[PDB]
Amino acid sequence: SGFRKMAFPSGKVEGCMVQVTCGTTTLNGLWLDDVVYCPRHVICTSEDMLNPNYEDLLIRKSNHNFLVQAGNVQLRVIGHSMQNCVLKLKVDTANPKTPKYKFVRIQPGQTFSVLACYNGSPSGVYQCAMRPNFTIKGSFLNGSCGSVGFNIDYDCVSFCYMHHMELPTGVHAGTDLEGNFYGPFVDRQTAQAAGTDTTITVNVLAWLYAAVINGDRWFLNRFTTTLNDFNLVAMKYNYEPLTQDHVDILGPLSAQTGIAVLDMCASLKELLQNGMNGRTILGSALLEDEFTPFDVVRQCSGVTF
Amino acid sequence: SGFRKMAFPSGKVEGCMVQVTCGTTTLNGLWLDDVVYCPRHVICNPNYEDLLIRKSNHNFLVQAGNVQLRVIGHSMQNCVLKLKVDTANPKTPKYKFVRIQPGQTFSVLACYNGSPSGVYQCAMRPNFTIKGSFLNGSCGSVGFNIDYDCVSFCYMHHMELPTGVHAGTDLEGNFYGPFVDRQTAQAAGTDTTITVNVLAWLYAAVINGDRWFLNRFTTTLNDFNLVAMKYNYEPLTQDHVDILGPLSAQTGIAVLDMCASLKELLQNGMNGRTILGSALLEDEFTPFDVVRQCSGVTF
Ligand SMILES: CNC(=O)CN1C[C@@H](C(=O)Nc2cncc3ccccc23)c2cc(Cl)ccc2C1=O
Ligand SMILES: CNC(=O)CN1C[C@@H](C(=O)Nc2cncc3ccccc23)c2cc(Cl)ccc2C1=O
Ligand SMILES: [Cl-]
Ligand SMILES: [Cl-]
Repeated sequence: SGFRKMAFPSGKVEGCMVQVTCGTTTLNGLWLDDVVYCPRHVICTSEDMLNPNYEDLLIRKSNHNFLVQAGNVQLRVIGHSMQNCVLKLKVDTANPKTPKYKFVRIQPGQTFSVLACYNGSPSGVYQCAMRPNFTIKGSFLNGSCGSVGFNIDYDCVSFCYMHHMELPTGVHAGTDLEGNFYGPFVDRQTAQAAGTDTTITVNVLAWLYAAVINGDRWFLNRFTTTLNDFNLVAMKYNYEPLTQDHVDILGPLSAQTGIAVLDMCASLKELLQNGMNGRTILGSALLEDEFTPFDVVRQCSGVTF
Repeated sequence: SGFRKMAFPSGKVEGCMVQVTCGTTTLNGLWLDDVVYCPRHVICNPNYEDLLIRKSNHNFLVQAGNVQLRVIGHSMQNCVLKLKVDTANPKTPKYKFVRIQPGQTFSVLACYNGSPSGVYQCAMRPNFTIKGSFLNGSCGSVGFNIDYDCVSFCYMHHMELPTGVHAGTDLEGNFYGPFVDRQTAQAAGTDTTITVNVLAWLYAAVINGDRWFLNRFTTTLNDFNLVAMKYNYEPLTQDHVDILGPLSAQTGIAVLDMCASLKELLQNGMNGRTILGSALLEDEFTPFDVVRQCSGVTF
């Protein structure tokens, strides 16, 4: 019993965190095999940040300009290349602690663990979701750039995020491990703002099925809804549209609890209308949207209470 | 910016998790040097001296990854079983066994079959239970904090209570709370809110730019404690006020000044507003967690 925002064990990722220094800029890198991956803005000198020409800044650099530190050992840079917004530093030592891994690009609504690091040293781990506006509501301070997001289903680490910047609203933007940003963001200190955020509907529904599995049904009603009527109501509360794919994905949880997806949609419609009236669901007074259908199946029991 | 429930990096602890099997019971163990620590109920009103005397070393199967460790000795310390093994753990970190107080927080590495599956942050409730997330097979999962390079082990999971909350011991086998390690009529006591932690989280909201709950008023410690008793909040002591000094100095808001904001939130609610993305007053972040997350401390 119980339902926590659970992160994956960070050990496999801790053994990959290094410190990357270029002139006066220090940030974090990810050392996998003989390559260190880091945000390309490590070559920028703050003023450069307004309109940097990365190709022009990189051509002026040599291998020995990049200092890479793994614990108390300096790694020797023997090559460098840029791939989109990521700098790839070829080093002379393959990481002996390199886990089995993949680079995966995630979609909005997906969750992942974040290993927040400063000076190549991990300081904390937390659970996150890619928001529909492609930002993440993380906890990052100056020096956290290059911190990574990941999932560890089986013994394979899937790296999905690298931290690059904080927007004016306190939310965070970054890239996949191939250097492609999530969202319409640029690694430029230009006037950039996160788009209006929406609630991840499929995740709120998954969390409602998790509340039912843990023994709570106070929020259910005798009504059902069509998918169209549900979406017309949900859009008024700034909820993401629910698609037929989302309904399909909720099938296993619907079968485990005996509550049809559109019947759970009718409970959600009513929760949006009524609020909770002094009650909580899984210890929360708000509708939680940072647990996917897959996270609920992973954490919750296979036997409902 | 941002404020998350953050756990310590679990790597140093992952390298200590093993699977312990005795008879039909399988649970988790903590392998430090040449000793595996696990709940004594792995041998199961139980008489643990009588059950243990009937066991030999070869009755305990200890698995570290895909390698079997050979048990060469065993002893009991309170509610923990200590299995002497023939191999010292090469991944043994620098560590201490510490007993924590209610209100203190720690990270939990939840495991099943000696394999870590998740990490989360939680607090020792005033009623000595932890509101964790554990399923059958989680017994022997451990709680810890990290101070520089040193892991301080503070909790070992033993059982789930009928309300879904959890009970366990320190690493010396002494239970937190009035619990016993046996399936009997046991219940969690009435819980209270950790006042010093709610105040720390209010200072964290101020540091992050959330100030709507601030007011011009102050209060005495006595008047604040009379209001806290009415709302099932733990009494605030002079020690708690002293501990909040650094956060009070960083924000310019006196502790009793913040207490007058908390009294208003208790007597009037949030009125459709949130604090750090929450509609409830959060009590599982200590003053030290707030200073650590709003500073950038690494391990
Ligand atoms: C809040 N930002 C700033 O004051 C200046 N700034 C520096 C840098 C940046 O965001 N770093 C930071 C990353 N994460 C958390 C941060 C918390 C506080 C301060 C800086 C953080 C940056 C990088 C890129 Cl690729 C684009 C823009 C910027 C930028 O605007
Ligand atoms: C809810 N548990 C039960 O009905 C049976 N039960 C088994 C066992 C126990 O609580 N284990 C579990 C621990 N954590 C999560 C669990 C989720 C589900 C089931 C079992 C879990 C136990 C150990 C000790 Cl030392 C004392 C009593 C018991 C006990 O009563
Ligand atoms: Cl995805
Ligand atoms: Cl049910």
